[PDB]
Amino acid sequence: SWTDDLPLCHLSGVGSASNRSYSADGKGTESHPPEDSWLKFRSENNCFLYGVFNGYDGNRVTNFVAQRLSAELLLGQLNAEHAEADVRRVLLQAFDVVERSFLESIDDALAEKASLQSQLPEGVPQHQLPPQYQKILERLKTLEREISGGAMAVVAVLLNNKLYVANVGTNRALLCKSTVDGLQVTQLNVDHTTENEDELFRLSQLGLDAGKIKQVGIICGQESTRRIGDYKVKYGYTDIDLLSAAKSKPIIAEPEIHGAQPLDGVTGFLVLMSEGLYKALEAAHGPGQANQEIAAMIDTEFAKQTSLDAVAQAVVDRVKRIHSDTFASGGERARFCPRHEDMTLLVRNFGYPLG
Repeated sequence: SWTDDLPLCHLSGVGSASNRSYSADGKGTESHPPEDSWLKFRSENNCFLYGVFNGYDGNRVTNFVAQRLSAELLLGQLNAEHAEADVRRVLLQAFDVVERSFLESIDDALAEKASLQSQLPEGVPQHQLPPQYQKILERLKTLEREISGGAMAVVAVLLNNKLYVANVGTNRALLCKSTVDGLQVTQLNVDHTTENEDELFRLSQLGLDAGKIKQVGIICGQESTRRIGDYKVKYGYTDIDLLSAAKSKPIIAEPEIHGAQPLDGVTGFLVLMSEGLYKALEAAHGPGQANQEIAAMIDTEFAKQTSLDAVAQAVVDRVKRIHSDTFASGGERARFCPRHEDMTLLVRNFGYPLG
């Protein structure tokens, strides 16, 4: 709540939308609690900090990642004067701390879990388990809710018209410069997926069957090879099939910082988006060529709207309608768009004309 006190960024806007599971019934959409989250703060130093997070297994970690990353970057940890390698250190530490402190938070609760499972008979139905054991089972679920969760992240720091982008998964971060030729969409981050050869290298260097991983694509329902939290994959990776034989942690929370961009005399806008957004547009429009469309869509709405929040929200709502139309149209991509995931879109304006 100390984050509430921080001054907010007049030059940034956000648009978001909850997961929807289109019912075949027709005209009906079920939704679980949203797990994405974001972050748009200006410090005293004119050090701007943006972030879009992508939770799963609940939004506990999302909120922790945000609240803590704020404390590790917006209390003077970043200064104007810092050199490029100077800042790239402060980020690496901030993210390290976050991952260390998260796992430390749940240690007490994880130990309690171990104890209460020791009290419970192995390989047994819950409804068939006598009333005696019901109190334990509730507490194990209470605990589970508390410790469970993970989060992909993508964070951008603006410091003296230098843009640094720390990324920990599938969340994307396009820089959109409007040159004379057109709008130059250029993705600053890199998708840490099971198809990133560079990540397949790091996974191979842990003695993993990179071909099998590459084949399946998903790892416990996620395709992200880097995540913050999720004790399941940070601790019990030995119990996962694909990760059975890893020298050290297969899923890691080390950010891939990306070099400074000179935003001196640049006109354009920055796009931090979640996985859910672009993943949904591809699901309806066909693979690849997605970053492009959204960057444009924002470009369109940039003149059509009166606020960056509306500009972002405009676009998210189109992607939603595209996906929904594509389901109800009954076309060839209707099987591709039965549902979608929490969408988030943050837009930092670099002078680009609004309204």
